[PDB]
Amino acid sequence: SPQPLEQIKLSESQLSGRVGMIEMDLASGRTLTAWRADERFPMMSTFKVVLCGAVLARVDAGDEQLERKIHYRQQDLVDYSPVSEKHLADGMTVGELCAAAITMSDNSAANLLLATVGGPAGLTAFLRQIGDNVTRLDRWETELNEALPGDARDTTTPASMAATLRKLLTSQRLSARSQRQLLQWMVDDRVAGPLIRSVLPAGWFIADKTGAGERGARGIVALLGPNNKAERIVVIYLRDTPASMAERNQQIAGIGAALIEHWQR
Ligand SMILES: OC[C@H]1O[C@H](O[C@H]2[C@H](O)[C@@H](O)[C@H](OCCCCCCC3CCCCC3)O[C@@H]2CO)[C@H](O)[C@@H](O)[C@@H]1O
Ligand SMILES: *C(=O)c1cc2ccccn2c1N[C@@H](C(=O)O)[C@](C)(COC(=O)Cc1ccc(O)c(O)c1)S(=O)O
Repeated sequence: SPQPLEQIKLSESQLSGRVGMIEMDLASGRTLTAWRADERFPMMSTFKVVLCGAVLARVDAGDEQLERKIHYRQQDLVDYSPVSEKHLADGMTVGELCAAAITMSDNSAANLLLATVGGPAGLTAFLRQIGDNVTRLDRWETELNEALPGDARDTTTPASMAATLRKLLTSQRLSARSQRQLLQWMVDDRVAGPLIRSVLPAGWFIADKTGAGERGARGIVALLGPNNKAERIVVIYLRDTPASMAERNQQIAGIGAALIEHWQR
């Protein structure tokens, strides 16, 4: 595989789309690779990690409990609710909803949690409170995945997302237990995680949240590193490409391969 930046360029050429990427040291925030890092990209499902960070902040403040059971109705469900559609009779705890949203990409679980933090406006205010003045959520699932060209709604930038993930996982803004919980939810991805692990060389740590949208939108926020350690945050977003989902997955994997083969930088 070629050098990271060269592979990223090759992906834009082959996809006819825009790629946004940041590779950052998790412990210190040192930026290693940055491509279109300040350009906007739809967050898609990756917003769910920030959402659960806002939920954990409420738990830390005593305004929420992960144990609290929420009962909802069938009319509250939106498209793709693999876990939440199974609990119309018994409900789900707040903690279970975050696990469903992050590890199973459950859209209704995400909307139920979004309401608890004040909706899109409330989550955006949370972002502003932790110092992210760029990322914004404006809609609910599943409209937030629309990815209209030039639409600033429901977007982030690679640099803003990486910094925000770092703040939530390591800056001590969240309690130790909350930081550990957010990390574990990413480690527990039941969809993309297992497949990625199957193709990663032995010894590489992976935790992640992936997302997809219209007009070729595709992305992943991940923790990756050799020696079975979460050494770096890697954020990759793709937008405005007419390519098949398989090809978008392949290009993202190719950028990861370039990072793995040229890790010491
Ligand atoms: O020299 C380094 C390695 O080169 C190959 O490994 C390949 C691997 O066989 C392939 O399956 C993977 O694809 C990349 C799989 C990455 C999938 C997701 C990437 C995501 C998640 C993490 C952040 C970026 C995006 O690339 C590596 C590097 O070439 C060899 O197979 C392996 O024995 C060797 O240790
Ligand atoms: C957010 O999670 C998301 C947003 C959208 C929008 C439209 C359709 C599907 N979306 C998802 N979820 C989806 C992705 O994030 O892509 C899930 C998590 C599935 O994914 C994968 O398909 C992961 C994957 C990648 C490559 C493969 O070869 C493979 O078998 C799986 S969800 O639909 O389960």
